[PDB]
Amino acid sequence: QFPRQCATVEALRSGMCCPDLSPVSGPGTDRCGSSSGRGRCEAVTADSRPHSPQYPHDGRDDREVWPLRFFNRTCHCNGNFSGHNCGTCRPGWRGAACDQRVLIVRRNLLDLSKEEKNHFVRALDMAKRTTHPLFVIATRRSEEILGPDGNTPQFENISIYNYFVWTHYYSVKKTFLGVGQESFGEVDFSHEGPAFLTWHRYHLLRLEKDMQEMLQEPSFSLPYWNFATGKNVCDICTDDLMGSRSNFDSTLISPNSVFSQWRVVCDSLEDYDTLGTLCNSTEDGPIRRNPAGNVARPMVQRLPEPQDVAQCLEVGLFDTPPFYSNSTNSFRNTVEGFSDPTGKYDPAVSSLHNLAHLFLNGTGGQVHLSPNDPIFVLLHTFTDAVFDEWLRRYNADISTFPLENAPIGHNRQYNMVPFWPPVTNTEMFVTAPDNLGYTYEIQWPS
Ligand SMILES: *[C@@H]1O[C@H](CO[C@@H]2O[C@@H](C)[C@@H](O)[C@@H](O)[C@@H]2O)[C@@H](O[C@@H]2O[C@H](CO)[C@@H](O)[C@H](O)[C@H]2NC(C)=O)[C@H](O)[C@H]1NC(C)=O
Ligand SMILES: *[C@@H]1O[C@H](CO)[C@@H](O)[C@H](O)[C@H]1NC(C)=O
Ligand SMILES: *[C@@H]1O[C@H](CO)[C@@H](O)[C@H](O)[C@H]1NC(C)=O
Ligand SMILES: *[C@@H]1O[C@H](CO)[C@@H](O)[C@H](O)[C@H]1NC(C)=O
Ligand SMILES: *[C@@H]1O[C@H](CO)[C@@H](O)[C@H](O)[C@H]1NC(C)=O
Ligand SMILES: N[C@@H](Cn1ccc(=O)c(O)c1)C(=O)O
Ligand SMILES: [Zn+2]
Ligand SMILES: [Zn+2]
Ligand SMILES: [Zn+2]
Repeated sequence: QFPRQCATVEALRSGMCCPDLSPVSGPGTDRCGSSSGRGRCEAVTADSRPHSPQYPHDGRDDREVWPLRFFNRTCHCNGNFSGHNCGTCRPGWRGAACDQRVLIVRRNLLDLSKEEKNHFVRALDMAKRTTHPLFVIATRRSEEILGPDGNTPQFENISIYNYFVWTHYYSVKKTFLGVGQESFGEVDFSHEGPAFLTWHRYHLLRLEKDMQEMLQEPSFSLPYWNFATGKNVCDICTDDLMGSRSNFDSTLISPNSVFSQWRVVCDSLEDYDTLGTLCNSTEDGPIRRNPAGNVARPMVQRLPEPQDVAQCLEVGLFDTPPFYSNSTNSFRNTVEGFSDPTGKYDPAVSSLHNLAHLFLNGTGGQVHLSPNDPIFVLLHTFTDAVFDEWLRRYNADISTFPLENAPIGHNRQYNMVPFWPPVTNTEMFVTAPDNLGYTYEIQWPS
């Protein structure tokens, strides 16, 4: 979403989000750090290819051709510099000149020392309560973004972790068609299409980086949850990790865990989809969670089996037509969970990543809310670990990731909504250890 210095009347009217870095001659003198060698303001590269006919409302939705409905000028950073104003480094690099390589290791949450488990839980809690130093979130769509008097940008500060929740919400929300009109819901810029794995990869990378700067710990890494154990239970739902079941309410988190104190954002869909507003930073109810608790649906009362992971890593084409939730023999769709681990599509199956979500029977099972439950982080670093092993094994074969006719948001060169600066799926479609400064300490079934 947008840097606070671009969430201004001047910046939105200009269409330029190219903030200063260290201006020593007055405002606008070091845009993108162009005084040093760090970058320059330039025109936005956005995808103009066609999308699937599934979305019929071209011209109605601020997320189309991201980010041109807000800005047509951005920073492009030189070399291994990065960031909204080219003041930081690309993933895997540090130092004033972005020339010292780092490689952080993402580990199984269960393998961490007692002090590392407690350090991770507290870091997450700190992110829930700490204002994001860079990004603010829109509470209204572009037509109303400048406020009633036209001079009051409709943005709020938001914590580090709630920003992580908000961008996921924004990527899946419905297209508002107007008061009286029913919002359009056959659209999802981060699921049910090829961009699912690259989108969620950046999502994790952005939270990880934000927590490193919040902690001043360059090497801090996000753990993962191996949910492919075939278990009846959630083995990370203990009070030293993520929280156990409350004994006073089967659907709440134990009061002995800090997560029972969390209050969710973005749980007012009926307001957003009838008044055309957006999720803001005001929190509401508690996390609801009830592992295996969906008696109405026995298929989602057990977690994937270890053999589900091995099977899906044998699917060698990243994605297949129609590049949607009903694709067959698509690794993307298999690991996402709409096909079975062998690639066979079945409207009645949920497996792997989808199954782990549904197994929570709660806040984590609803796509517009699920990052509110911090299991989401661990569930998706695991999905990313699977994705990374695929990248290794099939040599990052981006060839079946379609350039056009995907569901909207999912063309290969689409800028992943709503990340800032603009970042394509392509930039994420690389093996992490050589290209993104992280790797997984994990071994696969065989
Ligand atoms: C690049 O953007 C400028 C600024 O326009 C804004 O960009 C988007 C947020 C979009 O929502 C526009 O409505 C915003 O106005 C464009 O310059 C303006 O263009 C509009 C009509 O397009 C015109 O009425 C204004 O007079 C222009 N204002 C200024 C300060 O020039 C510019 O045309 C865009 N260039 C592109 C898209 O190639
Ligand atoms: C954002 O937070 C700043 C402090 O970082 C505070 O001064 C202000 O209330 C907020 N500004 C906007 C535009 O939301
Ligand atoms: C934030 O969202 C809630 C729920 O829709 C809403 O009632 C409230 O008015 C919103 N706040 C702002 C400032 O729009
Ligand atoms: C949880 O499962 C029950 C049935 O056992 C179902 O009625 C309810 O909708 C589910 N809730 C969520 C959030 O999945
Ligand atoms: C997948 O779903 C779309 C939209 O419902 C449909 O047009 C397409 O034919 C489906 N493909 C299948 C079921 O193979
Ligand atoms: N919608 C999916 C389940 N699901 C729920 C929450 C999510 O975040 C997600 O990514 C997927 C399904 O129908 O199986
Ligand atoms: Zn350039
Ligand atoms: Zn998701
Ligand atoms: Zn998910």
